[PDB]
Amino acid sequence: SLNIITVTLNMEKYNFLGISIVGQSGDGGIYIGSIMKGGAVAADGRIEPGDMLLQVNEINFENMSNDDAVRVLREIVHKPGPITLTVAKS
Ligand SMILES: CS(=O)(=O)Nc1ccc(F)cc1C(=O)O
Repeated sequence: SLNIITVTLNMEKYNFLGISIVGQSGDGGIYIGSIMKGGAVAADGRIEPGDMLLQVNEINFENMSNDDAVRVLREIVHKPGPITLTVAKS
């Protein structure tokens, strides 16, 4: 059942992850609701809608509000450098 992958995106060629996130959390969780064309995530191809977002760049997402998750993602994406996401596959 459990299928967890860690992927690193070098954000050299992209300005945004190109994801929407829904829900919050050992009940519930933060999920990829949608993936947008021209984003780093779509280009990489490994992360899909329905994947649960666990960790971004050693910041844990498992017990975090959706509001705070959006803030953190905006903060991370706006600064230069590779982004490492750990997700649980659907
Ligand atoms: C568009 S952003 O720079 O604010 N980054 C994001 C923030 C929240 C989110 F769910 C996704 C992104 C993104 O880079 O796609």
